[PDB]
Amino acid sequence: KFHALMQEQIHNEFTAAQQYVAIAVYFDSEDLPQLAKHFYSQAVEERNHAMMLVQHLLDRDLRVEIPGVDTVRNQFDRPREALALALDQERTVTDQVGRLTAVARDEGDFLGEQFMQWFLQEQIEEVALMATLVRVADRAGANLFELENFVAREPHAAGGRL
Amino acid sequence: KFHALMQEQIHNEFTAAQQYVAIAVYFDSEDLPQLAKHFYSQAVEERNHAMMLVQHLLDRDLRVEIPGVDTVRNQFDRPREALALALDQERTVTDQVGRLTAVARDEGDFLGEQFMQWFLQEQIEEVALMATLVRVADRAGANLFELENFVAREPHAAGGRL
Amino acid sequence: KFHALMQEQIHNEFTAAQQYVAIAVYFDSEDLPQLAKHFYSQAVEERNHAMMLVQHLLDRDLRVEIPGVDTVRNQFDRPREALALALDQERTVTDQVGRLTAVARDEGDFLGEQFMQWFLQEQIEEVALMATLVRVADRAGANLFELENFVAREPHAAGGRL
Amino acid sequence: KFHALMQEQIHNEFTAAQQYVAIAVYFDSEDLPQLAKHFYSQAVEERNHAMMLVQHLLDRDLRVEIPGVDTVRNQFDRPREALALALDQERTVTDQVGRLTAVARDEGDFLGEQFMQWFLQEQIEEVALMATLVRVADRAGANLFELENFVAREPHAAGGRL
Amino acid sequence: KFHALMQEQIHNEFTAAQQYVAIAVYFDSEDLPQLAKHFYSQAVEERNHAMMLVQHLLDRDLRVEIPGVDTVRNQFDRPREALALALDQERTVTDQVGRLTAVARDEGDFLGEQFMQWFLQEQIEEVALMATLVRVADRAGANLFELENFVAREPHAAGGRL
Amino acid sequence: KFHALMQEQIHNEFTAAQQYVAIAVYFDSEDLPQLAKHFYSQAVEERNHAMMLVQHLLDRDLRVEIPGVDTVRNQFDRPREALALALDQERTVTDQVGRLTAVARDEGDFLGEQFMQWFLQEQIEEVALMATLVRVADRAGANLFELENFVAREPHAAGGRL
Repeated sequence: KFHALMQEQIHNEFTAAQQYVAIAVYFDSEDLPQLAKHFYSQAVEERNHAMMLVQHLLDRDLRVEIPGVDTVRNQFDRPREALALALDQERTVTDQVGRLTAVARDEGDFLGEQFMQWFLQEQIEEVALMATLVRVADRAGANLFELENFVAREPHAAGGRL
Repeated sequence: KFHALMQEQIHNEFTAAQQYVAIAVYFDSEDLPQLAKHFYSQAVEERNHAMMLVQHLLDRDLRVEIPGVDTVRNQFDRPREALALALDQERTVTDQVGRLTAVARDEGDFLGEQFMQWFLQEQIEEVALMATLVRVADRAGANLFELENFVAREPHAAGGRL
Repeated sequence: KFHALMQEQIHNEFTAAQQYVAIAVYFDSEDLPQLAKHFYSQAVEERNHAMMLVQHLLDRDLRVEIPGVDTVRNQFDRPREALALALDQERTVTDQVGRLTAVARDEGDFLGEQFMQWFLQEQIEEVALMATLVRVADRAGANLFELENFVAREPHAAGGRL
Repeated sequence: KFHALMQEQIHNEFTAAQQYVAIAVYFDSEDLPQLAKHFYSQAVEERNHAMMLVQHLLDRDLRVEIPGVDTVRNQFDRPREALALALDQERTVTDQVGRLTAVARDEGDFLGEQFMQWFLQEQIEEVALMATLVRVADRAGANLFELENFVAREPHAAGGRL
Repeated sequence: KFHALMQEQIHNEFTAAQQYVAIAVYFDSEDLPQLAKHFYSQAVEERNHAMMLVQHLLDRDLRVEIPGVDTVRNQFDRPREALALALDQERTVTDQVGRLTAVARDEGDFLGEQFMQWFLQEQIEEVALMATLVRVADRAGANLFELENFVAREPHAAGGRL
Repeated sequence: KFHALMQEQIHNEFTAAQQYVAIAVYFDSEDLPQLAKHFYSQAVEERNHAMMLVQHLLDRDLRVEIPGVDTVRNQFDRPREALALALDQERTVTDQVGRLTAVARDEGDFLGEQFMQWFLQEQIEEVALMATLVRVADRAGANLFELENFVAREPHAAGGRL
């Protein structure tokens, strides 16, 4: 039952990651190379997370499946609104991850519970950063050059990390 | 109109790549580390291909979209059957790529035509290899150890290559 | 009371470790150098675990005792059966470790609870590996050479690590 | 509400840290360079802990405040009595940290819960050492030279460490 | 009597230093990493000053005490107002230091008088800098990016420096 | 028949080694790091000896078994009494080893006789040292600091040494 929720999380993460590529590609086309570079990177790290969940099920000889990925959002009024979706998403992932921890606790699946511990910390950091990008984006008017300057200056995964 | 077909190919490639992860994870769970390591790699290179198509539309200031990904196959009777799907898939991708070339030629889109040239050559090699893995898999009975030994011994993409 | 269960675990781990030596020496006599080398190593790492528990009680100025060790199994019908005992044992250790975590949680011993967290993760990996050795051993008939090739290719502790 | 208790802990830790400086300065004046050097260091590491708490609230975009610091003890009958206060203090900090863990658990604040995990382990070690200094101090009569010989021989922080 | 005033200065300096941390943490939460980094550093150097005074009393075998620290200001309307408090504070510290020099002169405490000489020079520089940060902050509108770029581009102490 | 006595010696040595861990852990808890460090090491070297015996039977294709280990002593009135047990133990091991040599001589087992030769020499040295630690321990009153200063200043094994 925590197993079923973990599978679903693999799906969520693959989706989340795809959404990042979409966001990265959006920035790339808006000639925001720095933001783009970052979210290209961000998408890869999210893929890593997925593969870490895959790996956990593998290690526990539980059934695992590589899911499809939902359509993701490709059109944005402006860079800030994209950064917003990214923060909003990371906040959601944090919820999902919290819930997994809860379920594992309830089922007294101690292995699952500790395995989620790292993810919780990672989420604190991902949210912290998306939040910062949004604030700084707000501070920079349609002066995206400022946003771009700012970005420029400031468990085992199945397959490897990349 | 070649533009539309190129978008659809971005979707195909992201799908194809996902299917590789599925195959990789399958091998990984069957304790076939060498096969698995390879297809994990294979899936990343396919992702690269997708991103190369993304990059092409970017460079031409044509609309581009990061698609969702179809469900992919996760269960196989045996390693050979998975290798089969991979060959079968790469053959299909070759078709799609040929068809893109044809459409570009027909529309006299000389930029699109030349951009596809590299992909044609890549497909020759990808198919050549999947084909080899299938033959060798056939030669090795249920003696997968032999298959494993064998594997062990023998354009700008948006984001970068991995 | 979690203290009592921790002492007992020190005993279990020393025992587990001894059983590995036994398994290692069995392989060694069967002219399975690779398997043997690994389980000699495996036994040392288990000893390390014991000493990590010793160290925890030391750091908490709680009474600790170096136990004796129960007789362990020395005769096996065949390599596979040995690897089996090893998996079976690591599964048991995981139980013990989970139960410790539970007891500490119940007693609201927050120090004990966190200290166990590492051990949970380690067990996920030890089990994952013994399981893999068993599957591969199954795949290899009485063709132990294949088993051997495969193995060849693929908290603070009191007194330190080894 | 765990947030409130966390703020209060930042205050506690700054206080604790200051008390160490006091202890270090005491030793310094007693011409106990080794003990002094150590507690100067100890005070810095405590400051680090405070800044790690500051950093956690920062990362979670929760309100954080740099508190004042209570008067700390400056006069001691003799080195042993200072070392005593230090052990007694570290034991108290351990309580506070446990309590935080408890509250986070109760409120099901999974992020706070995991973030506290490191601090629990650190406290095991700080207490272990203060306890050792007291025992050895006891063993050394007013023969402080022996105490001195002994000492000589044997999460992100807002700002950095030092 | 200069001794009494020196003790009080130890208190002032510890307080001043704490106020810097507050200012640093404020900037940090406003996503002004450069300003923050600098004032984190600034707070450490102020701590150093305190410890230098501690050391002076130590060297003269005069009674010294590690004081508590007053509450410091944590909320600011905007970065400029914080920089203001910082300048204002350093000017005050300069007064205190001057007054110490005066008292020592009056008491004909030649040792205290010379020991203060270094602190006078340091204050000239600290004030010079806080003043510069304020002017530049004025010049930069709510364009804090400019303030940030600017900062980015442009005796013995008890325990040691840090 | 010398073969039976050799097996029993493997048991003795594993026991002896465990007893050293006990002694090491005792010292560790008494805050005698140097003594502890040494006997941790000493226990490993004893384990080595056991494994050297295992190796001899392995090399001679004689049946060998990894034994359990008897309870060992964990409580001591004071450091000297522990050092005593250690000397007393090594003297006992020397007897056992002599007796093995004798039996091999009687049975005219020339291979066993020579293999024992090294162990005789090693015992001369182990006893020589335990004896020295006892004398020095006697010389040092309850002044253990002196004991500690002193310690600080002054065949194939199945699986390898440590």
